[PDB]
Amino acid sequence: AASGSALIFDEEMSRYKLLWTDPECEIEVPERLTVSYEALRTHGLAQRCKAVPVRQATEQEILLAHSEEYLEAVKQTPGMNVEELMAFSKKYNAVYFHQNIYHCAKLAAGATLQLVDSVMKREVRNGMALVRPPGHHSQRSAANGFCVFNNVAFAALYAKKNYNLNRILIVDWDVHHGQGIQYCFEEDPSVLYFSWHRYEHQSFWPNLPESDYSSVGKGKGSGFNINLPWNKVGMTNSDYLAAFFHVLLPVAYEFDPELVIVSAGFDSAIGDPEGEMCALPEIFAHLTHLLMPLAAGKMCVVLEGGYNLTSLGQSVCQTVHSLLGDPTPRISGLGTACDSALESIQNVRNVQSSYWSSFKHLAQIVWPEPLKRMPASVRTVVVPPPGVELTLPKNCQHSISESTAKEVQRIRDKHFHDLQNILRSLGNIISVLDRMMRSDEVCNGCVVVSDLSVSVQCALQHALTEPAERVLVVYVGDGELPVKTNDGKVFLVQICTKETEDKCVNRLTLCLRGESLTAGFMQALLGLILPVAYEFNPALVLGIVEETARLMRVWGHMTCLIQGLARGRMLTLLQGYDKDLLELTVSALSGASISPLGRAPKPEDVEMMEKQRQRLQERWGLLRCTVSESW
Ligand SMILES: O=C(NO)c1ccc(Cn2cc(CCO)c3ccccc32)cc1
Ligand SMILES: [K+]
Ligand SMILES: [K+]
Ligand SMILES: [Zn+2]
Repeated sequence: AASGSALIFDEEMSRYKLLWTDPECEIEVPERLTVSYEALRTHGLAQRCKAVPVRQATEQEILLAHSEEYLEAVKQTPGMNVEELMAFSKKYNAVYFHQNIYHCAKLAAGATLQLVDSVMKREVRNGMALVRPPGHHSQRSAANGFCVFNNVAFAALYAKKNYNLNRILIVDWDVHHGQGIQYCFEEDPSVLYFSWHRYEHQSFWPNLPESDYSSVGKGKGSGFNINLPWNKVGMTNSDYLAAFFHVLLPVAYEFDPELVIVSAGFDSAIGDPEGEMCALPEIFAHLTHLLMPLAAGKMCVVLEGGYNLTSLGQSVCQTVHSLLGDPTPRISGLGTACDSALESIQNVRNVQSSYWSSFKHLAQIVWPEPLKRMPASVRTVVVPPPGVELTLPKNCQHSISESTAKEVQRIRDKHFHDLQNILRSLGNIISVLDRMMRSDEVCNGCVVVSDLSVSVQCALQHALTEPAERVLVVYVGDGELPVKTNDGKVFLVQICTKETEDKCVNRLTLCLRGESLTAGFMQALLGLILPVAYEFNPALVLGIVEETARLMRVWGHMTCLIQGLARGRMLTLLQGYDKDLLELTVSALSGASISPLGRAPKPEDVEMMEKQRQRLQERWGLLRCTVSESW
């Protein structure tokens, strides 16, 4: 029922700055804040967001995560002169203090709680807080690495206290390790902390052994801390996506968080002087998009680092875009994660195995600019059986031109000599694909259909000439859809009930063994289907479901995540009217929140799945989550 996206920001937080020479802190400037809001303003995004005001955090809230004696000593800094401010800062590592910083720290904190409250009160669906100073390095009795108070720690503690939450997921995709967040929730199994970070075998700041993958939490919270150390600079989109598909997402969907909070720092992005990675801003559209099916979309993005005043704004804009539901940009050039990343991913997956199901089976600069993401006027066209009419969210619509109608005549004579109300299915399929591929008006659609074969063929062939350079086809059924995969412009994902050994590397054919069937599907969706689809980079996704064929629990999740491919251009062909299935498909297509899920897959199922990884990862390297054996 919740709508919109909150943007919490206030120019006051840029009214503190470093007052002495120190090359460690020079990079953390007020302009980081004004650049990112200005970038949100320029692209129409901030205007499209519910502005929620900033508040100060109360002392009672600050004591949730900080010690009175630390709070007392910081409380004294607004009265310090500059010589005194330098001395107080030297008691800490990589942090400076300013007469206004205690003020803005309470604002950065309070802005986060505001965001937590807005999201949790259903007043918005998600949101983002542009704040200074950052939080994730801050610890219970010290400032650290530009942080005074742990803004994201507050949010989770505060949502625990005030909304009685049991399961919070913090995703820290900053390039630095959020050690303050690890410390704070180390023994807490209700807060699941994932952080990737530049490590370089402990030689990169903050130089902590606890920053390594060996740290999994302590006491009753072991398994709820997940460190992914990058041991080389220059990580790429393919590395980041591998991290999500083979570590974070599999754990995150199993955890089923009741709320997701992001330490969104963008020093993890190409051009950042500190992070020195190579991921494009566009990756952050997908980072965000891949987590939105969690917690019914209740996601609180919070700003940490990011220091290239140009790499910064672009990644902010990509995050808010996806928060607002705008189409994700296609990521091209994806492939294998580099070997150092495969090493880290391999190790972290292995030490975590004793605690998670998806892994349990292994224990036996100058860049280009990010285009523009025009939101679609009518996001989702719907085409129910003739006569039947349904209730559609405001961004949906129903059904034919003469030009369209002759082409059906054309196709009839050439390919289907024996021809009713199917030449309506065919007629709409064309106009929806025409509306999708031609105009950026309709974005995706769904069409209920009678004959499978005539309709899928006409759909796929009309798409290949649209032009769609490549079509990803995902079919839930047991037949053999007339989809030739010789040319390599078509990849096919078949989810059937009968084992059917695939021969070649442009089909992926899974046969699951019934209670198991949901948790089996999700591991395969995150482990196999999403990595291949993302490497393939289709221009259009073709969804198909057979009348005959427990895939009412997962279709929403798959319909949501598969829209990260193909600018969100999916066309779903449902055989047979099913009020709940159509309503669910249209809901996911149109952008609604996906309701959460909740039994670990059968061992025969994990076994079949990595048969398919083995058979396919030489071609589709984003499938890999171990270092390659070298002959
Ligand atoms: O963004 C952050 N955390 O989220 C963050 C960023 C940097 C620092 C401390 N530091 C400062 C520099 C100056 C070079 O330009 C430097 C260089 C190498 C390693 C460490 C370095 C703390 C936190
Ligand atoms: K991080
Ligand atoms: K924890
Ligand atoms: Zn950082």
